[PDB]
Amino acid sequence: MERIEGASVGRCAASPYLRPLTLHYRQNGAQKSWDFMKTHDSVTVLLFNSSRRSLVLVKQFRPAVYAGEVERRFPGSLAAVDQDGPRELQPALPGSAGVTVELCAGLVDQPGLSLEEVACKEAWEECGYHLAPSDLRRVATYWSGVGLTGSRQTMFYTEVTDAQRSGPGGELIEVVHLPLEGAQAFADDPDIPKTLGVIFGVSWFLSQVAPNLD
Amino acid sequence: MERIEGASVGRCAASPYLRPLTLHYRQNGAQKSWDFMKTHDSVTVLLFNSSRRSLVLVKQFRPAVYAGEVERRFPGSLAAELQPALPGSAGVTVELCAGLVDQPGLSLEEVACKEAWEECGYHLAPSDLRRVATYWSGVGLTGSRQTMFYTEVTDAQRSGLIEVVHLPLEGAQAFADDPDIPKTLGVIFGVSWFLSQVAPNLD
Ligand SMILES: CN1CCC(n2nc(-c3ccc4cc[nH]c4c3)c3c(N)ncnc32)CC1
Repeated sequence: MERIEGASVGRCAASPYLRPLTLHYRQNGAQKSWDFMKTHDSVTVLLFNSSRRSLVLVKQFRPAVYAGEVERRFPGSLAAVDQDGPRELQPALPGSAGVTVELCAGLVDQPGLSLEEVACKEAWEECGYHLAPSDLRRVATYWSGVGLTGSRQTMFYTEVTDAQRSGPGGELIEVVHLPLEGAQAFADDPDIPKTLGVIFGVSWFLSQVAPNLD
Repeated sequence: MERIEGASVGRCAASPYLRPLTLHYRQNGAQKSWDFMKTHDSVTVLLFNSSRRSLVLVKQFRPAVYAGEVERRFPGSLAAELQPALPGSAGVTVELCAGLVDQPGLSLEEVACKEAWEECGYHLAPSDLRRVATYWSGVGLTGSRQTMFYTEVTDAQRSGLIEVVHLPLEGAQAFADDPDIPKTLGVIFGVSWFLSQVAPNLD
């Protein structure tokens, strides 16, 4: 997975996910405008494999994050693309720089689907776990962009057994069974690039669900 | 504050907060590309006014959120000017005290005590602040880091259009949970974390 070659940044003109806009409005009398983007809602899922006493997460490379780490470590690298085409990434960091630990997640695009379905979908696709929309329990709903994106995200949790997990042996995204003993320590450790989701999830599970179990 | 007129959605060409890009790369052999934006890092602060036994938050209108709520409630509205008519109260969010990490150099703490002064009217010293967590916010389209800090306050540091919200602790939990209030995961985590971590070891 963690093998990325020939990173090059190019200027984006059209994109389905992008679609930036400007909102003009008179606040408290004063006429203003704001720059933001039509971006997609999303759903996240926490799995607890009761049979293994582990939590289920997705470690994967994120390009956004990778390019983010390159900008910190070599500023200006993300100078505006003004060329015949893409700029090559001059100091190119290891693939392991864009690699994040996250909750199982996905966009809310498919027209109609109850969030739960979009959840059980990602839970199948990403983790290889069969889920039923009745199994899922709403944890929280909140906004992610606020600044540049008015996107909602909804979070769900459900318990699983090895009976719902089945995968063959013939790998874009890693699956991460986090054993519960180490869960807390793991969340805290700043060496691991994670989302607040991840941190909240573990934090929440341990406080809310963990005590009322075997 | 919550008074917004003449909402219209408009095509953006240039922006100080935009600069989207496409990253071309060969992963595991396979050539791919991703759409994302050069965006700034950020810092957030949780204040606990010990004197009032309240937590300190910022309620403000966010245009992004407002337009987001209009799209949920009337899809396609964001087809490629348009007048929603939805109330100003639809873009109004409760958030942690927050700011960009733009000013070149500043130790995060300073950017924190800055926003804490500017937004909440609370005097803060970088020594007061306690790192809570660091994590990524965009992941999808951004890949920006955010750092979160917490510190306790007394009415003695508070003396200084965004609202300030003293959330009393009794109601804090219920408040976080309630989906009627547009909030960030920050907000949710903050309350969640404070109650579990700090609240028990106090009077
Ligand atoms: C099976 N295919 C699905 C679409 C692919 N994809 N997915 C995203 C993406 C993923 C998550 C989020 C969250 C907010 N915006 C997002 C965008 C994305 C992007 N920004 N550009 C190009 N291709 C992208 C990945 C592989």
